Amino acid sequence: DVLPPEADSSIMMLTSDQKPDVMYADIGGMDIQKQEVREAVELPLTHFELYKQIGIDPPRGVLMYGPPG
Amino acid sequence: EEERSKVDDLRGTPMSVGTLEEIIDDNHAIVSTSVGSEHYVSILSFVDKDLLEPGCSVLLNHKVHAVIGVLMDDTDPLVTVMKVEKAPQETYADIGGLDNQIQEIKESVELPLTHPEYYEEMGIKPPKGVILYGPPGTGKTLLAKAVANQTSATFLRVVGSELIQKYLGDGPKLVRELFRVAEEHAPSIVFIDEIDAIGTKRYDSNSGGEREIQRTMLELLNQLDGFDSRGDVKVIMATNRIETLDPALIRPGRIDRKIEFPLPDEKTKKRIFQIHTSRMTLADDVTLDDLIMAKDDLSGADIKAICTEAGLMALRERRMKVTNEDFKKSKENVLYKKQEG
Amino acid sequence: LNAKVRLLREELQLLQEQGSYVGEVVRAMDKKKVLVKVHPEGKFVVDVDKNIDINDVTPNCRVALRNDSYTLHKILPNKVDPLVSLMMVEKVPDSTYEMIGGLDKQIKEIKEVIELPVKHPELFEALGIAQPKGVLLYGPPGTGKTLLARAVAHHTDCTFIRVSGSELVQKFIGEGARMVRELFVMAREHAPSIIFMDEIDSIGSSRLEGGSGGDSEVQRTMLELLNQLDGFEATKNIKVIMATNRIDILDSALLRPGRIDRKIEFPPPNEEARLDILKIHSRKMNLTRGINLRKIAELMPGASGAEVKGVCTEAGMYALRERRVHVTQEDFEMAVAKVMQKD
Amino acid sequence: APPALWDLAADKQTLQSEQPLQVARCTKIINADSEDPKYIINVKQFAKFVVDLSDQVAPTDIEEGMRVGVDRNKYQIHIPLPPKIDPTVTMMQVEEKPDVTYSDVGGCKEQIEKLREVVETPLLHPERFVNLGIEPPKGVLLFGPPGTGKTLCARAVANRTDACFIRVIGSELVQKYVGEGARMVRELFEMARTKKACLIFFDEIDAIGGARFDDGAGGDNEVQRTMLELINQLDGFDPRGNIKVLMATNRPDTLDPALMRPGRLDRKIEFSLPDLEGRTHIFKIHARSMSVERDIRFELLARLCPNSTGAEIRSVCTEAGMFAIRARRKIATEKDFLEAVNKVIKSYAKFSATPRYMTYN
Amino acid sequence: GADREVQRILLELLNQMDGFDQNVNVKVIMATNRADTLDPALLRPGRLDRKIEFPLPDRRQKRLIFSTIT
Ligand SMILES: Nc1ncnc2c1ncn2[C@@H]1O[C@H](COP(=O)(O)OP(=O)(O)OP(=O)(O)O)[C@@H](O)[C@H]1O
Ligand SMILES: Nc1ncnc2c1ncn2[C@@H]1O[C@H](COP(=O)(O)OP(=O)(O)O)[C@@H](O)[C@H]1O
Ligand SMILES: Nc1ncnc2c1ncn2[C@@H]1O[C@H](COP(=O)(O)OP(=O)(O)O)[C@@H](O)[C@H]1O
Repeated sequence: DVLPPEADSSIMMLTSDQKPDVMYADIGGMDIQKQEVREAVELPLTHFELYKQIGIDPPRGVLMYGPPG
Repeated sequence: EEERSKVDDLRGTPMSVGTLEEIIDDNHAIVSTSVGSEHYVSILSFVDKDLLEPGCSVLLNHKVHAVIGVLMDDTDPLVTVMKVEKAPQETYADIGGLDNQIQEIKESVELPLTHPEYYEEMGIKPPKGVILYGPPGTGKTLLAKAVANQTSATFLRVVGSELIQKYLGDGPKLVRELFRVAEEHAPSIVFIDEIDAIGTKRYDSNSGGEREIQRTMLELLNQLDGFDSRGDVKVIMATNRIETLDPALIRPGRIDRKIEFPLPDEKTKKRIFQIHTSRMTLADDVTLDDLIMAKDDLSGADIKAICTEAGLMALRERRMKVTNEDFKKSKENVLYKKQEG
Repeated sequence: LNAKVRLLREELQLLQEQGSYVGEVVRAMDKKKVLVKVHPEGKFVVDVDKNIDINDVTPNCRVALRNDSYTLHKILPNKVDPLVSLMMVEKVPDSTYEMIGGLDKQIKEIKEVIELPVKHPELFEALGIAQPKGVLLYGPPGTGKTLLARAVAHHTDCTFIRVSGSELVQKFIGEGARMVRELFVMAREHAPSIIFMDEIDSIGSSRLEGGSGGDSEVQRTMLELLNQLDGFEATKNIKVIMATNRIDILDSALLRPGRIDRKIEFPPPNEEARLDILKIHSRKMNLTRGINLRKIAELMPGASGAEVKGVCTEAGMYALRERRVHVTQEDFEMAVAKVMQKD
Repeated sequence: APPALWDLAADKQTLQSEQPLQVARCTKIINADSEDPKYIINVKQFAKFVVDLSDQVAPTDIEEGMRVGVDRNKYQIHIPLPPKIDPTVTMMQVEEKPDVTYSDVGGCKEQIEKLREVVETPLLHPERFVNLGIEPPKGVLLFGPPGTGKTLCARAVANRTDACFIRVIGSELVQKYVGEGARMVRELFEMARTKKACLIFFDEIDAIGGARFDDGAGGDNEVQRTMLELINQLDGFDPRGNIKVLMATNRPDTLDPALMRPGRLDRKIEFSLPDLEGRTHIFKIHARSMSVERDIRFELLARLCPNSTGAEIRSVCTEAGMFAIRARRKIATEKDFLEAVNKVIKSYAKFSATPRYMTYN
Repeated sequence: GADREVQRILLELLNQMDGFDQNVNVKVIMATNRADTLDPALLRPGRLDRKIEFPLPDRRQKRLIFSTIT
């Protein structure tokens, strides 16, 4: 047989039922970088269909930089 | 006969590929294979035990790390950078005007090897190589010389600073492999050209340093100097700029021979244009005079390049024969090209 | 069927103590033995194998390694180039001549340089003329200098290679050396072949000190490569392509004393180029025809080629957030504003 | 094939000898000796074992860090094995065979006399100094213009009588991945202390002895730790070394190894460089070659070419027969080749070379 | 060179990051304190296509951060 799957090995997934810390209402600075995070994260997460409809392919690759702060 | 059906069983069927670490006079040789496996193997078979030497491939029979024989296997990248071949089509007769320039170095490469009688009977023997140089961007113009030397004997070309200071050295050890492998294939010739080791500035990747490039050039000298290698491997050196080259090179070698590359004269320029246009069909109105007079200090591949673009636009008109008008405007692309840059 | 369940028992017994290995032949030997290198283990050398033949076994091949005699059970497919064309396959798409526009003059002027030595070359000597060693592309980025490379090599079918390449092409190819002779060994294995210079065109790298030698040893890479091609080796069709802007146009042509290269310009974007290539990028997104492409391309003075991509895609963004399945002109103009904000 | 026939026919006795002592895998150094019988041992297998030895070995033959043979199953010490070294680099430096004997010297006498009696006389006749002792100096130094460096070394190779000596080039010390050349120089000193009165020579020391430092970041730090480490090996009281040393370079700088030498080392001698009549001796040893027309006057030629060392005038005696071959003449008159002489020293002195004083001055 | 095998692992999971396509699914987000030494194969188009740069806080971000922390 093989892994069920997926029974690992390591990591693991979750730890996010005891987390996260506080909501996004904390920081109010960005409002733009958070909108690129918005459209690049949870707009594709809710809709895989509207992209194929409009005919633009959403990437999964996300890279952040600029620290500090 | 029976020995072939005997030793195979002992060494058969599987056997590990081992590496000889060092030799003990017992006939037991300390060996090494992945990983950290030392041992004593006394065998009298297939050996050749003298010529093995440490750092070489010895067979290892699984019972137990026994050596039934040795296999020398290369390959190696540097053996691949030597040939092949070209046995190039370009004779020194395909270039002109340097007959006096060449005739000496032509001797010094063919004075030994081919036609040794005068050379060996004379008891003189200067087979230390040569040195070349010439402006402004020639030197492969002197690979039109060495391209005739590529038509005889044995040869390897290693040129450019890039192959020296590339990554963190290890200094000359690439130059060491070159020298020793060209000694293994001796007789041979090693052609160096455009030594920018001091002329280049930036260290490739993360590397240092200027003095370690100077000390790897230094060991290039000592390995060429040298203590103590009579092997030949003759050395031909060339460059654009003789200024940055240090005199530490010249007294060991090449002390006797170095040539200067002049720029061509009227009859040499005309000669070269005739050489390149020998193949190409040209229109009846093509004239070389206005060409060699209008141009200033052009070598072979310059006017050869104007032949190349003349045939390029001749193919834009799909004519097998180049017209002098399209030769003067197509020329004007290189004329303006050197006037634009 | 009753015999197969018994077969699994006996077969289990032969694979139980040692199963069977997976070998890799580094070289074959004259005594019918074959030098085999296992990944976790050291190198071996092992013999016939009456079912296997020596002429069927060439060095650098994955071979099922028998466990008992340590011999080869099967021949299996290996992968050599897929790291070459992998490192390159992530770099650049295929990009046929339908993906490019405005370069018709320049693809027409490169088609002789690349397409002559591939199909015609006997007419080189019919004209008596030498073969082009390479080509360069100089122009403000801009895009298309990279697309045209794998466009010409895509329609020529000759294998496409971009130069270093990091980091890991020094891994797969060779060990340590000048290394352009080992890359040139791959280019000899697969011929005809295209070598592109990727990319080292930068303002980074505009200091004329670090980029001087740091690039000038890729310029020296192609240089001594041109010593290889020009002076010796064999035969043709292995060619080099440049992508630069300025400086090292003057420093390379300072190292190219009229010799040797084919000069081909790379243009800045034009308004009609923005028209038709703007339609080329706009064909892939559900949209409305109400857009005027004249004024929406004239809204982009200067800019670049990938500017068209950012305009069309980043317009599609307001279309997807707007919930419209098809877009409108006003949105493509909003994306014109977006890409002109950084200007 | 006959030698390989008898070569392969000894495997029948070899396989009987193959059963015993084969277990010698692997070589292993001990760490401590727990008690009289028991020794704790580390092997490059990376497992570590406390065990006795094969009783044919005397238990008093073992020292700490001693590579010793093993019977792998019992792990007992099989046989003590002397060598713990060496990577192929040092044996690559280990030198053999002579060449270029004494008379090949170009007339330098005081130099060759001092650098001769400093090595031969203590090594040839050791009892002499032990009688008059006192002591002969540790080491020497050579330098100057290239002509002639490193060639008198070849003479030391020729006149070398019995115990071999190890040549060491300058660049093989410096390597990347720092700490390699240190192990190198140390282990070659241990070798020379095994080789009983064997000698060492160093060329291109000016590459590895660059002194002293820069601001930062270094820079000399690897160079420093290697050279200062060399002097560190030189400053331990033992022996040191009964192995002499030899130092030949271009430029006398740098000062740190040059201020570390005069304490241990001595006998710094400088070239010299052609004498007026000294050049006629190179013309004599090099006159044995080819053929000399009996009219040829050497001193004229020698006084006409100052600052030529022996190499430039060796290329003079060379271009003699060269233009003699180009003229097909079997012998070359002094007036025949002197055109190629003023041509080689004039034309070849025009562009470059001979600022070697200036290199070290 | 074991870590050269883990950047070969970066290329492995890179090929797998081409394997998530098409559609369902993953979101690969990433950040770094210095992005200079990042080898471009990742960032180069086709795999990681989104370059986000945190700006230094400005007058808007100043007042908003003052209000939210206070
Ligand atoms: N005084 C001399 N006597 C004999 N031969 C000489 C003399 N001067 C020069 N030569 C010859 O000239 C050649 C070149 O000298 P050599 O290369 O040995 O010096 P070098 O090695 O360049 O010195 P360095 O090691 O400082 O660079 C030698 O082969 C030698 O035979
Ligand atoms: N005077 C000439 N006669 C014939 N051929 C020439 C001449 N000058 C140059 N060539 C050809 O052009 C090339 C010149 O090489 P070049 O680029 O000038 O030197 P480098 O590449 O060393 O800077 C040579 O390969 C040679 O075949
Ligand atoms: N002439 C052009 N007009 C508009 N867009 C272009 C043009 N050429 C290329 N592009 C776009 O640019 C992208 C990549 O361009 P590339 O050739 O990599 O440019 P660069 O070499 O500057 O990176 C392609 O996906 C293509 O859609």
